[PDB]
Amino acid sequence: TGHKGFSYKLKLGKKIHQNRGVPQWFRMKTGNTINYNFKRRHWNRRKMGM
Amino acid sequence: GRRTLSQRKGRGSIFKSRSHHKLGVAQHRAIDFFERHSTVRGLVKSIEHDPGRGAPLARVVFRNPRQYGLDKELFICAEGLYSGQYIYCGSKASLHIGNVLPIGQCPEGTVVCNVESKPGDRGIIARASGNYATVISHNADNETTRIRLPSGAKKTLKSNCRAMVGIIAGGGRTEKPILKAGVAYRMYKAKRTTWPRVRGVAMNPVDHPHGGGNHQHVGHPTTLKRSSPPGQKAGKVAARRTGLIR
Amino acid sequence: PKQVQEFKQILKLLKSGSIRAVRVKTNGENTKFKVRCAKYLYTYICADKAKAEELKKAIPKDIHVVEIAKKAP
Amino acid sequence: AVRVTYVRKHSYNTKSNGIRIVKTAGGNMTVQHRQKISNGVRCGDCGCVLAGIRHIRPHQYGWLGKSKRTVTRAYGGVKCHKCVQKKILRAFLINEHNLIKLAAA
Amino acid sequence: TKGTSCRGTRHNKTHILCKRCGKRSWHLQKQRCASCGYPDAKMRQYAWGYKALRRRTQGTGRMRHLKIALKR
Amino acid sequence: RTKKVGIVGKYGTRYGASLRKVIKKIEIAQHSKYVCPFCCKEAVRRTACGIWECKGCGKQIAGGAYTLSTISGATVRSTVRRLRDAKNSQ
RNA sequence: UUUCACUCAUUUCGUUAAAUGUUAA
RNA sequence: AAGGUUCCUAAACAACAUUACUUGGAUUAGGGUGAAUCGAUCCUAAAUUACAGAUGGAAAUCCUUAAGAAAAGGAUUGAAAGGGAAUAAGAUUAAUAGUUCUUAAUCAAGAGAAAUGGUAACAUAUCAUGAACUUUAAAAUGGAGUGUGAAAAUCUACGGAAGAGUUCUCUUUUCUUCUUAACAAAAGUAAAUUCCACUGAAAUGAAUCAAUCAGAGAAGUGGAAUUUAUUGGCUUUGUAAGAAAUUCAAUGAAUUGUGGUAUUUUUGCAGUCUUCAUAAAAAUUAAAGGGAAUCUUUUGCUCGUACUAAUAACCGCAACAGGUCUCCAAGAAGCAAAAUCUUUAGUUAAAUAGAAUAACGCAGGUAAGGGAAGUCGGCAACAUAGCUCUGUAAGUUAGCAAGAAAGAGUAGCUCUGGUGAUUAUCGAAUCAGAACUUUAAAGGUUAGGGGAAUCCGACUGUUUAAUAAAAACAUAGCAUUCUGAUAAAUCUAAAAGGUUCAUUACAGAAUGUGAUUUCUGCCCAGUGCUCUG
RNA sequence: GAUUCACGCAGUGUUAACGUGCAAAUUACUUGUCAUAUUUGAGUAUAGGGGCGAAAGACUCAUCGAACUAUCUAGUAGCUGG
Repeated sequence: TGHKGFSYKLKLGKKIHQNRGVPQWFRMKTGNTINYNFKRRHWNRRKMGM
Repeated sequence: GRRTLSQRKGRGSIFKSRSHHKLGVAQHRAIDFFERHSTVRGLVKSIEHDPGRGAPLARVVFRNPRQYGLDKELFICAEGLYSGQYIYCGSKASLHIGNVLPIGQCPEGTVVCNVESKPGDRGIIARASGNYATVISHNADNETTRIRLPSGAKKTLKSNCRAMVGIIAGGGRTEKPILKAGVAYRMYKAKRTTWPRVRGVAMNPVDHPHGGGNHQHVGHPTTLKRSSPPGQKAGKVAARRTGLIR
Repeated sequence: PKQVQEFKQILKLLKSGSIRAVRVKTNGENTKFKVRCAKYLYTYICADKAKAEELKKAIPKDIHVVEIAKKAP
Repeated sequence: AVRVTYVRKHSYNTKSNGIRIVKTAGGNMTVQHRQKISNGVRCGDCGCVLAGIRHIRPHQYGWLGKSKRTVTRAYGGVKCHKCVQKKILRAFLINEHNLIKLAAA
Repeated sequence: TKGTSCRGTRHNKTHILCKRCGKRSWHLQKQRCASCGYPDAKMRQYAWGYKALRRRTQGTGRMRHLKIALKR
Repeated sequence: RTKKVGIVGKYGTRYGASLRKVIKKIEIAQHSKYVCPFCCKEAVRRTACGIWECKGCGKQIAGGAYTLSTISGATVRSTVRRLRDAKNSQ
């Protein structure tokens, strides 16, 4: 909604912050298997349910 | 089976009273010395319509006889009261319509209303529209007087029980035939949830004891003992008689 | 905004110490003396040039005077 | 015709959500928030709308000048002129009758 | 119309985020949390819900202070 | 205009001849003006069930549901007056 | 044991626990 | 509301949008949400929840001011649609704006023996003292229908200024612009209602579309007050032309009258009708009765604010023909917010196309002569269809049937007449009539098939979400039973517990039949119920 | 709680379309209805032998002649399959 509580808005912003991929430098580490973030979601694919 | 509609009525769900626009509790004022051994005077400021009841309510205003201010009361109108009328409440009050007198001071044959079953309990009997109770006799030996209730039953009360002399306003309300189901719908605007009543024989055996089979009928006598449990007590209870009266 | 009706008020207004700024607007048919005070913007519609020049001598010299014409500043 | 939009976030034709469409520079129309219609004062006895007092909101009476929120008379804001003449006659006549009937009849 | 058509008006939340357990289980009208049993002082745990015990209990979190004490 | 159905022609033809007859007497008496006991004017009109207001006189009177004064409410007033006089005299 | 009389537990009420009872004037 | 970055821009097209995509609500990286005045925050509604108390083996339940050494009087929560102190116009960004900028305002909290006028209704840039206590009013109150004041939109009359379109056939022509805020002022001037003074009405008058009113005083004359989207309603004024719009020149120049006895919308006002319906409370504000006491300036904190709001941003597994509450609303024609076409705005893509033009299909059609012979059955389709005038039966609860049935008229053009205002000028769509012409006229679109009977339900209404919409349920009406409130019905394990009940027999609870008319016959053995025994 | 049209709404008929659908109940025409027993948003109350029901055993999250979910529980099976 346009209207939201302060605490709810911050939890909205964190969900935005956590929707990012692996940085390239982290992918070059020795013995690295973390290439893709499997916790990712998109607004039209899965609803975060909050 | 299920719990019948009479069982569901005692739970205080949607069957609660629709009393939001009501004016308030209509009763006499609290007893005191000035009512026991004097007369207080009240002024009928206005006559109002209390939703859900057939009689008008008078917004009587008294004066505080021990402190400074007003005692805004709420009486049930006796027929003939008008705005600006003075009404006197006490043991020495005159026998006029609208005055509040202890039932011992009324002569035998007096027509009263809003009588107290017990002294100081602020009105019990004869409160519907056009109703009244007559004084039958006095008994100064035990300070009790006999009155005749609107149902015809005779009741003996204490001689100091208060009452309002006269007839409750709004008489003849139920003689006008409702013509439409819509009109009956508006009748219960400020009442409980009861109106559209489905016949038990139209129900199913789970819902009601009358819930019938291939023909709409009852099957068993509809006159039942008083001791029947809630759930099977449906129909006529402790019926001393049945059929059309002669 | 308030309007000053005759000449006596505006001079007393000008000599009063609550003034802040003065802007003079020259229209095709009149001249308006908008005195910018602390609270309101008093104006005086004038049509006689001689009375306007009298008014123009009445403004204290320290006050910033704005001259407004067909081109806004 | 120019069609308009609600300026505030209320979107229902509620009593407090009254709007007026007025014209502005260039032919554009803007939306104003108009004020509810209030009632005046009534005589404490006869319930008649008193003359000489405006019908505005309760708080705006505080902004009005001291003389514009009442009438210069006995009870002057709570009773009509008729409501007061009855009060004066009742006080004088009843006291006079209480003076002759009792109190050295 | 008990299927596709009836789901058009589902735009009123029943449960919102709780404050003690952090899950979307705070019933608004009931004013209680269905998971951690908020208002209630004791955390809501049932012996028939053996899995719900292992999902949130001691040792499933940071153990900020207890880890020092037990090692002590 | 109408032969006999005067005020109950608004009910059309859908409530029964007898019921439309009974409701006619009540609806005429409920909507008529009565003589106002304090100023003797035909100015009393009903405002609610049991509340009557003198239009040109500024009085509110409690009365019957549809008539200003009921038959039972008039005999009771007469009876009390007889009782009060008898009590006041010995 | 039954029929009585009282109130003191007990019930049902009312108020701002606002003149109850008995003398006195 | 719900979604949550989907918003804007740039790079890029591996995957996804039933072909493709240089496009994207898709990938990657940045940017973006500014409030003293809008909301939340404050108040209370239905309702909700605490300490103590009561109840329970227990978990816990009840009570919400009654039980309390608690709280002048009663605790917590409960509305982004109820109540509520105070802001507008223009400009600005790739994106935010009653929030930023310019200009112009408002509000709250602070700082620097006590007044006149008017006969009266009542009136005076702060003025002109007014405590405790009490009262009144406001906040704060249904709906329908009719009349009308004002504003806006559309249409139109007179006079124009600027630009644009048409022009070998005409057209002094057709089209666009000509505007103005919050807050205040008071040149001029309205409608309606209520009061005041003089006077005293009959030969009764005054008035409305309707009403309605008068010796508790009409009509008349003269006054006072309130309402009419901020001050004071409209024109007008300040703000304010310096803005904005339309042109012109290459930043600078021009104009920005006055009206309408027309339609719609909005917002008020006045009475009328209707209810066995009477259609919220508090925070907060003002006044009154009483007489105790003796202009300048500062500050205005916390949170929301981007975007969609749907034939692609919400819910249905999705870019699903399903579902989802609102605000603003042009022309034609018409009774009509109908069907059909168009202007401002939006879009030409919304699960791919090209060629051929077989059968059988889905959607829309027509048809000679006959006209239901088809079929369980006129199922489907055909047919009637607007308005005016004439005419209209049996039956009936006398209200209806009834738009019964049935018949005639209707176009175009040129004319004629009726219905008013101001005192000759001005104006309104509406009705009636007459010559002439033709392809003989409601029909492009929208647009009743009708009649004679029988059965059931009296009627309006409701019903098996997803095979039953009905004769079933409800209904008003009729009838029966119990109960005097410490009761009847009835919820709970218990309870100073709960519901009808803010109630009191014209009431509360439990049942059967189902409007009206006419009538409800005999039976108390059997089983119930009851007895004042 | 009169007769009709419109915005809307329902679901009488075609027992039309579709029936591995646009759709786990929708589409087209036809029909009915379209303000007072009216339509509708939010808040609020009622919960499992319970609620709610103008009454169809109807509705109570695609689940109702007794919801959903977990434990007893690998319930028992003279019956069927391997």
